[PDB]
Amino acid sequence: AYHIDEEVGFALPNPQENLPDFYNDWMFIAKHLPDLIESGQLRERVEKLNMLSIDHLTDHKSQRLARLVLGCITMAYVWGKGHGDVRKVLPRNIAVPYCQLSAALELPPILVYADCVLANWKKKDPNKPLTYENMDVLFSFRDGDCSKGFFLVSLLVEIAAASAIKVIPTVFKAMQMQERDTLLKALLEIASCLEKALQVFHQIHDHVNPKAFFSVLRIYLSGWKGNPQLSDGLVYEGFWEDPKEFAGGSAGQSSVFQCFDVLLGIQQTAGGGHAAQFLQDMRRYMPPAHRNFLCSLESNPSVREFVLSKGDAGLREAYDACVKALVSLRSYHLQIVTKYILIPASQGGTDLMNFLKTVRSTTEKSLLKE
Ligand code: HEM
Ligand SMILES: NS(=O)(=O)NCCNc1nonc1/C(=N/O)Nc1ccc(F)c(Br)c1
Repeated sequence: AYHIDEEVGFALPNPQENLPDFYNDWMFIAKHLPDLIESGQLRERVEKLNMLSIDHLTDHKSQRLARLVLGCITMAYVWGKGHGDVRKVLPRNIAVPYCQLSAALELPPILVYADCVLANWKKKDPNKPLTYENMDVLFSFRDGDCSKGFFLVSLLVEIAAASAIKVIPTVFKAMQMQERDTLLKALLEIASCLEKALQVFHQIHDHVNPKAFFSVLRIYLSGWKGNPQLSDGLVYEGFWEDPKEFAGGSAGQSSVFQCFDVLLGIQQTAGGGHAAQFLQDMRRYMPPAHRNFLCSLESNPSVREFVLSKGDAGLREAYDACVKALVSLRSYHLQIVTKYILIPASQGGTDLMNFLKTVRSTTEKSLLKE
């Protein structure tokens, strides 16, 4: 189908953690980024790799892991240590397989949300549940970067939203088959799961430290689109002749908030303003199956139209509980961007907050009763 798992939602079910032995020189660099970066051997070990054919990768999970491996190497190669000493050219022996692999997975050749979160995890013990304490990340950039906390908490917000996403078939079939009671329970279960996803979101304080995120990790997730340090983008040597620009990572790339915008008929990506264009641009950084899923929902009959047309105050309350849990998520998110970015910035990015406030505002405008 749309590669949406019932238990983990948009996340890659049970990611592969090991590559064929043919790729150990890739794997060795990725597993050792904190040391190799700290000493300054990282760029040297990248520039000495042979060119490895990607054709020994033979399933979606092996290719997803290879993309995560090459994507971490690329960020560590471009940004190095984080203090302005960048590289504007990606060596051929990594750029070519990376770009080839990315074309096959239909992703931009830059680290995205779906690599470093949705494929970058493992259970400690496969027979115990998906709790923080039973999980680990597969790669990190620097000692102290809080990558495990940041990646795993984002992942756990995705798994919470999965119990909501599981209900979306029920919504459209209760509409088609005119089943009012069924549609009302469905919307109320969605709001319930959206409310639990927000409480899982509070665990970002438990595991991520603002100074670590702002001054270490944020750097390795940054991109080269409208970035003054790489004003023309990145040359992917041996693959494209001219430098290319791509945006850095963001859970704007998470389909979960865009999922429920489309479902509830909230008019985010409709218009020509800068908030709509960004949200549609971020859809090019999502896995193709998830891109197609969001478009498939966009073409179905409106859930908002249905509830608005049937003079049914219980239905309207259920829809509003959904819009409200969405508004709560984005407001808490505003808070998070204040604690983890704006405050540490002071120790131009005011278009950041104007974007997020416009999206939250548009969301709360869809409420049926103020
Ligand atoms: C330290 C933690 C986080 C920070 C600092 C942060 C920051 C940001 C920033 C700066 C943007 C603007 C997009 C851009 O300029 O690239 C953004 C957008 C977004 N973020 Fe986060 N984020 C964090 C965690 C999360 C988590 C855990 C989620 C949900 C799983 C999330 C969901 C979203 C979404 C959906 C958008 C797009 C705007 C919208 O749909 O309302 N973020 N975030
Ligand atoms: N250079 S900048 O302004 O600070 N970049 C801001 C873009 N937002 C983010 N930066 O860093 N994580 C971001 C973000 N926002 O929702 N979510 C986020 C969460 C987990 C991930 F693995 C990735 Br990749 C992105």
